[PDB]
Amino acid sequence: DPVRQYLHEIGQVPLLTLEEEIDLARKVEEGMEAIKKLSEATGLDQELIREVVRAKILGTAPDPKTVEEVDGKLKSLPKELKRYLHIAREGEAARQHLIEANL
Amino acid sequence: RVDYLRKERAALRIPLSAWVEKEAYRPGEVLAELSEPYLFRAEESGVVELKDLAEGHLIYLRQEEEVVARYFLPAGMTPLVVEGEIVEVGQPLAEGKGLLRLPRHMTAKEVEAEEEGDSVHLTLFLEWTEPKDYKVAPHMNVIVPEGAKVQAGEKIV
DNA sequence: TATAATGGGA
Repeated sequence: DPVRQYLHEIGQVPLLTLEEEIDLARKVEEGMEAIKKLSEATGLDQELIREVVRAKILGTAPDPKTVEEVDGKLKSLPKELKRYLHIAREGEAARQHLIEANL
Repeated sequence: RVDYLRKERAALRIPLSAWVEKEAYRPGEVLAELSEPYLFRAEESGVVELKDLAEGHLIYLRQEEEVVARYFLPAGMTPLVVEGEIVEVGQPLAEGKGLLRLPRHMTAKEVEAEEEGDSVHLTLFLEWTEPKDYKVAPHMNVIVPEGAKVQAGEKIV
């Protein structure tokens, strides 16, 4: 019975309060806007930063080259512009939890 | 909860006989030991704004939007007016009864001195920590952490 | 493209 398996799995993730629902939706929109301001600072495409942030969050494993060299360039940025890196990371974490809590 | 650091220059008038003479003032010490009650009078006109402090008071006499005189009511000087009253020149605002002191959470520095007969006109620089609580709704997110030293004009929430 | 809706069914 795979249906009882999946219902139990989405059962472990508790529902989210209206405060958490506003906070997660906030960090999502903040992260998405943090990505666009990185496409202005660094100069590369939105979807590129989008996937490099998704990688470094949801899983460890070109993997050694293109992914790490883009993240390395992002890590070698001023403090005032590395804020938007951290904001994008937690914003992508917020998207994950927003999805999981509403399955 | 935000504990502000508030500072203000305020005027005061007491008899010379009671004034314990100093230049820099600490919280709690005696500023004057009055032999008999004294009526601390307004020297200007306007509407009074009565801000109650920890164990002191501050009278704000204002005409239009500007301020005509900042008034300091030390401990042991009970106000004779109510928040939102009309006063004119010569009307008493507080009665100095007993010996008057500085409030326990307030510091007075840069005191002036103007003696006219038995009366002395003081304008001192006060500093005290005034807490103020703030309510935040779910549609609001806090920006500063616990214990964050903050400055004026900055967004807290 | 927006009321809110949050663990199946034989």
